[PDB]
Parts: sequence; structure tokens; C-alpha cells
Amino acid sequence: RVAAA
Amino acid sequence: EKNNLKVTSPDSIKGIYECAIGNFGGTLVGTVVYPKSNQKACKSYSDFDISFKSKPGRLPTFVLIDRGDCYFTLKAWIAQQAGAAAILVADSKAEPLITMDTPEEDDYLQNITIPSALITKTLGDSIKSALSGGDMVNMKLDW
Repeated sequence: RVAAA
Repeated sequence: EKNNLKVTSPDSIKGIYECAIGNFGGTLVGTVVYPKSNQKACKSYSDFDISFKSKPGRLPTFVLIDRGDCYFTLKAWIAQQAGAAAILVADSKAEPLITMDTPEEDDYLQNITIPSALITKTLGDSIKSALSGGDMVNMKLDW
């Protein structure tokens, strides 16, 4: 799980 | 991925908790502060005249910041400018931890220095509840 915001 | 942080005080919530370090040294002990305003750290804290600089001889400030409205790296950059020694981003929903990533868009990214970590909403609410009760929340980062 990867996110910028 | 996942790492560790240790709430050292107060006894009510002290212990070891999972966390996810941002994708952008040594041991570090700080005290947690949840800002009155600008809780998502999407605008400069000097606009609110809010600083997290620690007085000489006192613990560095770990700023607790809510997730949302802006990039994680902007939150870390804005907290870093306000004098915070680390940033803890409380997830906006109860879910497994995620890895905060770089915006990709499409610097200041090369100028982010302070440690960054995403914690759960559960731990975020527990920290806020201890601070609201009047207790200082100390924490140890070993990354």
C-alpha cells in the first residue's frame, strides 16, 4: 500500500 | 515495510506501536504536540504564528498531523519549517498502514530532513485523548 496523500 | 515507535509516557498509553516511515540519524526522544490550528499542515504555520521550536533543555517536538488535503511531503516540509523535530501523520481512516510516497508530480523534496511516519487512526486518537486530558506524550524513535 503506497500513496502520496 | 513497518517499523516501531515507543510511547514512553504517560502510563495510560505507553508501549510499542507499529508505524510506517515515509519514503522520503540514531535514536530520538521527543514530546508530542497536536496543533490547535492547521492540523493537516497544508499551509505554513507562521501564518498562524505557530512554532514547534523547543526551549533550551527541553524535549524536541514531534508534531501530530492529520492526513488529508495535501501531499505527505508538503506536510513534512511545513512541519520542518515550523521547527518540528519529527512528524507523525495520523491516518484519516481505520485501515492497515500505508507507505507515504513522494508526490511524483513535476525541489524541496531533497530538502526534507525530519523523520516522518504514518500511524494508525487508533493511535492518533489515543495520543490526542492523552494530550486533551492534560498529560504530556513522550515518544522514542529508533530508525
